[PDB]
Amino acid sequence: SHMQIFVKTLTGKTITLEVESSDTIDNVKSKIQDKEGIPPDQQRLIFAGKQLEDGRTLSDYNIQKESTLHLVLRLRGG
Amino acid sequence: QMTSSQKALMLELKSLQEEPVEGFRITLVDESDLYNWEVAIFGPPNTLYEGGYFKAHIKFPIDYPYSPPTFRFLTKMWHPNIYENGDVKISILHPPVDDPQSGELPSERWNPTQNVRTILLSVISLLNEPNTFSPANVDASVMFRKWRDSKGKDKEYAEIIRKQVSATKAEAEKDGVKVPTTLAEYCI
Ligand SMILES: COCC(=O)N[C@@H](Cc1ccc(-c2cc(Cl)cc(Cl)c2)cc1)[C@H](O)[C@@H](O)C(=O)O
Repeated sequence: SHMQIFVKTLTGKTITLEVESSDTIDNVKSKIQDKEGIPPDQQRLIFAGKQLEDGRTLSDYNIQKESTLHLVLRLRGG
Repeated sequence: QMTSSQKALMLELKSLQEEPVEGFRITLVDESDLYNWEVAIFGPPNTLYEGGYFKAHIKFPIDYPYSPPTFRFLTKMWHPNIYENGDVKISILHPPVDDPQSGELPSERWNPTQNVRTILLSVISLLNEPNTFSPANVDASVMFRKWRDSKGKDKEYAEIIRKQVSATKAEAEKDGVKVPTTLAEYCI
């Protein structure tokens, strides 16, 4: 169930993450905080046009090996 | 002979046409005018927008990227975060306020390192995540809240989404576009 996924940042970098398909979005955001310093509640992860919800798993979204996600920060101020 | 803003726009256009954001297709409205882009947007699969074919225009100022563009849906989208005139409500489409008391970060306001790719990804986020505390469209925000609170039993908000998706079918057929309906088709 182990796989690599790619997380593209707004600064033009790619983060390569080692994950499990059963990992929750919470778990992925914790890894991104460890690598980038961004608090998890400010992170937003996008896959195929959808923002991923904290308590769901990668497999819930059919995110498979070598998938690419996009990391943005939550929009503020409305 | 190209101005600085024309050169910046040419670079961004080339990047977004050769390495597109999935579900977004970018073209010039007029072949000779780099300052007005058409953006064709697919509703993503496994959402209520699936099958939709939406269009927006991005209009750029003479001094891009030192000033922000506008991003406006041509046919209107009923959404808490989209103004009724079609403008999307995003902080980055406005210059910084230079107020250390405001608590705003550089990444949240326009600056010359911001770009269209960042705008598009911000629009995806805005479409996913209504801000009901500070809505662009109060009536859509109130309706969205009732839909969310009733667990979909008050169907009005979803009925409007379905109606606005259906209204795009004629435009898709005119453009000869087949809207993706699966993850594999959307990510091509
Ligand atoms: C509002 O509730 C209906 C709805 O479909 N909500 C989606 C959010 C959502 C995802 C994508 C868009 C979206 C994204 C793009 Cl790129 C274009 C368009 Cl037209 C819509 C909008 C909302 C949710 O992910 C929903 O699927 C879910 O799985 O919970």
